[PDB]
Amino acid sequence: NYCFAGKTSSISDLKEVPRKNITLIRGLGVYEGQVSPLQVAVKTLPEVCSEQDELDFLMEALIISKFNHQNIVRCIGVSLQSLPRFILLELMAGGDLKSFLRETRPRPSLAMLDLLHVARDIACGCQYLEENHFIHRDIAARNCLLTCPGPGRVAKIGDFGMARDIYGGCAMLPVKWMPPEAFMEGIFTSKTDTWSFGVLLWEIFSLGYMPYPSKSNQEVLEFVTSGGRMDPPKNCPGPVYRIMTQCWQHQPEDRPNFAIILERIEYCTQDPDVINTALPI
Ligand SMILES: Cc1cc(-c2cccnc2)[nH]n1
Repeated sequence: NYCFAGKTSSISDLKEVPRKNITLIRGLGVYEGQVSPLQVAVKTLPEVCSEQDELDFLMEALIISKFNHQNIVRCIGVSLQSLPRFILLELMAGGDLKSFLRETRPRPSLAMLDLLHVARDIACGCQYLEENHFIHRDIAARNCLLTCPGPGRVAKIGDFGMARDIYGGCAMLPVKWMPPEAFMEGIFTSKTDTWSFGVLLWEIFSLGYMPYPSKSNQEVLEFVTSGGRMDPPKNCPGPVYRIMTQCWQHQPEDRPNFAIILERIEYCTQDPDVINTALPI
């Protein structure tokens, strides 16, 4: 039983796709697949798994199935009555955002406006999550996906494993994306995702760098709790960096909600001095 948006659902509400209709085409590093012919991504549950994994896999399907928003990956259905169990998801040809940013770093293509559109897309999905009282807890470039690599790309939130687990360790907590009250006190609110979004904004405008580059998790923990924050990414416009620093306010109630983040991102897309800024090679 999973609840969201004022309703409660169960494994039954999911759309079971008969296994015979599903064909795997590739590994994606998850598989590309066909459903008879719709092209999909296939998330597989290892047959070698515990019964916690089973519950976890099922809950992720229910979670994703109850979102209806263009910046959140669609769930096409499931194939749970055959082994290995499948979740069928929208196919995102552009791949994960972190890799796209690294592979697409300008070299001897990408402009500031393109980064702002990615930021806006994800902020729009986060707003929808906040409006529906869903806390993602793991907003980060590695969990975002792009429809296509070329122009006209749309970014969407593509993984919900963290929200499903707390619905798995200290050395596995995404400490570099978390605000103080989250890694000190275990408190998670919509303002937790606001902080993380600021880190994601830094990943975007650094073009896929690891946050707090030369620091370890514990060092970041002590840095952040002492009031330290990352410097601007190379060539980052001040209006964009100002969004990051607002997201990283020490007190959650001093951080903006996603309606205001979106507002400020759109104001950035309007500033020639911002969108005419050159990205570093
Ligand atoms: C859920 C999902 C994952 C993907 C994907 C990942 C990496 C490369 N290409 C596509 N598309 N859809």
